Amino acid sequence: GGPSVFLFPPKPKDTLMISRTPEVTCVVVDVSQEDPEVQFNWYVDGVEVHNAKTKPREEQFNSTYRVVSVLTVLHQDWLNGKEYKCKVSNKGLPSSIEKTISKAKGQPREPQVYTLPPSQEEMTKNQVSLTCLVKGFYPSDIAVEWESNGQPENNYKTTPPVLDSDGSFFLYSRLTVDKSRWQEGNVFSCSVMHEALHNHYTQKSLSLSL
Amino acid sequence: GGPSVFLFPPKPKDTLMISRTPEVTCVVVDVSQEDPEVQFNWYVDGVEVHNAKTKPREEQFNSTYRVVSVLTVLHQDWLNGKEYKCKVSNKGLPSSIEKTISKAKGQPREPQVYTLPPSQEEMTKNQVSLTCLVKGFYPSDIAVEWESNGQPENNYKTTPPVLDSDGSFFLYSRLTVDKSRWQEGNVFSCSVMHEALHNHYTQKSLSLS
Ligand SMILES: *[C@@H]1O[C@H](CO[C@@H]2O[C@@H](C)[C@@H](O)[C@@H](O)[C@@H]2O)[C@@H](O[C@@H]2O[C@H](CO)[C@@H](O[C@@H]3O[C@H](CO[C@H]4O[C@H](CO)[C@@H](O)[C@H](O)[C@@H]4O[C@@H]4O[C@H](CO)[C@@H](O)[C@H](O)[C@H]4NC(C)=O)[C@@H](O)[C@H](O[C@H]4O[C@H](CO)[C@@H](O)[C@H](O)[C@@H]4O[C@@H]4O[C@H](CO)[C@@H](O)[C@H](O)[C@H]4NC(C)=O)[C@@H]3O)[C@H](O)[C@H]2NC(C)=O)[C@H](O)[C@H]1NC(C)=O
Ligand SMILES: *[C@@H]1O[C@H](CO[C@@H]2O[C@@H](C)[C@@H](O)[C@@H](O)[C@@H]2O)[C@@H](O[C@@H]2O[C@H](CO)[C@@H](O[C@@H]3O[C@H](CO[C@H]4O[C@H](CO)[C@@H](O)[C@H](O)[C@@H]4O[C@@H]4O[C@H](CO)[C@@H](O)[C@H](O)[C@H]4NC(C)=O)[C@@H](O)[C@H](O[C@H]4O[C@H](CO)[C@@H](O)[C@H](O)[C@@H]4O[C@@H]4O[C@H](CO)[C@@H](O)[C@H](O)[C@H]4NC(C)=O)[C@@H]3O)[C@H](O)[C@H]2NC(C)=O)[C@H](O)[C@H]1NC(C)=O
Repeated sequence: GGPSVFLFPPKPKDTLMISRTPEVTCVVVDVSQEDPEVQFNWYVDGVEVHNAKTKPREEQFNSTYRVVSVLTVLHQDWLNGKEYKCKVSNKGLPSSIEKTISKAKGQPREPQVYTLPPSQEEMTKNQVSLTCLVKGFYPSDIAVEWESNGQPENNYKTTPPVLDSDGSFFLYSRLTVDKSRWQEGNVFSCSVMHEALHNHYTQKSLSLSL
Repeated sequence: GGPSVFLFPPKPKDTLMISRTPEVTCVVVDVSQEDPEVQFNWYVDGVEVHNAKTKPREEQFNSTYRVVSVLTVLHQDWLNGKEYKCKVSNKGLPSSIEKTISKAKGQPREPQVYTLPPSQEEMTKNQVSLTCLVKGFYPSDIAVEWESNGQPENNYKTTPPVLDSDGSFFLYSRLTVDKSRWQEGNVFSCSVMHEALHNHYTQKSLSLS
């Protein structure tokens, strides 16, 4: 049978701020004990690059090895659609496995970001939900966070992007907060990062209405 | 390589309504032309059963064959956590492939269902979004629909259930409607079917205040 290779894109937030470190990650599993040292060759639009960092093989609990190579990519290259190819081989043997990845193709579209207060029926509860609807975006690569008083909020979860009838994506993020903090008039903000937003970032706030 | 087998659970509405017919479905793909007859054996907690309906093989566009076998299950069996196993083989050959499925284990939890009107900032657009939040439920098997004035409303999309930090699930469903219908005061309703609701059903209405 032999090994399999999986090649993963950078995290959406990492490609949107040049101070962060976006990486493409090439993972080889089902490596055998006696397989020669696994080797990686990396290409960016077909041109070989040499700055990848490959980790020593690690045994998994199913009596196989896993080997990972990580390539730091230029933010602009990823966003401009360059193709990243990982070629996996074993030292001393001719055969290889290649995988390629790139950003999704298609005209990027800007998310529209709306915040929604708790339902009136939820106000009887000890905690309430603040909702951030993000829709109309493309590609589906996106990051959503919440904060209040300049500090990140902990207690939120965000749905995966869902494909809409017009070919763009939507999602919702739900922040749970104590009703007391909402009742006291604290302002909460949903932050969205996406390549089609001005400076790759927007924020919308909400708080209890007058 | 050889064939691949996928085993699918009953549809969520089907297990919650006794008048409905819940089924488990065993699907085999990548069956070659020259492969001997595909055979199914089915078990319920390890005991063989004999009431499955198997369709003849179907040629696919990619020049392979697909075979499907359908087992009708009892509502209570599924909801009580019984394990359904499909064993796929070929007449006269020794090997097999087995797949098992059952309802997720653990204490069921009632969905809380809340409707949310469109954002004021969205109200400048010609169509607006009506949102149904369903949260705190377990297991994740659930159905969500919308209607208005007694008739189904079709222009909605629902997120997959999302695992929350307390071990339950939540999702949102978004119904898109013309601004005018919302402003005329029509009442829309989100309906939710889940095993941990009374009568396995609840609905919450939404309209312009
Ligand atoms: C022996 O064990 C190893 C290691 O497993 C670990 O140890 C064992 C003992 C157990 O304890 C495990 O529980 C434990 O995790 C096994 O290695 C696994 O091998 C399987 C395949 O056999 C790989 O499956 C793939 O998984 C990827 C997604 O992988 C991410 O998500 C996993 C959780 O869901 C997570 O575990 C992974 O590590 C990985 O996590 C990501 O990592 C990156 C990089 O580090 C990181 O940046 C991300 O943030 C992180 N993400 C998350 C969510 O955590 C999945 O994508 C693959 O599915 C594709 O391919 C399938 C074909 O195999 C296909 O059916 C799918 O549909 C999908 O197909 C793709 O679909 C797109 C969309 O249409 C299409 O465009 C593509 O073309 C298409 N691609 C292909 C190829 O078809 C796949 O399911 C595991 O990743 C791997 N685990 C690890 C940790 O490496 C090994 O199998 C065991 N061996 C035996 C013999 O049992
Ligand atoms: C030749 O063609 C056939 C036919 O395909 C059709 O024709 C071609 C030409 C294309 O146009 C296709 O688009 C077209 O559909 C090909 O057959 C396909 O083969 C692939 C495998 O390569 C199968 O993929 C699996 O899909 C299931 C989900 O399948 C449902 O949803 C599909 C839409 O995505 C839909 O097409 C299917 O019909 C099926 O629909 C369900 O049907 C049942 C009853 O029929 C119904 O009750 C459901 O409501 C309905 N659902 C929907 C949404 O409509 C997917 O789940 C599989 O992923 C699992 O396994 C992967 C590999 O093993 C693994 O990597 C994944 O991570 C995942 O793993 C599972 O994860 C869950 C939780 O995450 C866990 O609980 C499980 O334990 C775990 N399982 C395992 C084993 O790990 C998988 O991706 C297609 O279904 C199949 N299509 C059909 C119609 O049967 C064939 O591949 C072609 N051959 C070649 C050589 O190309």
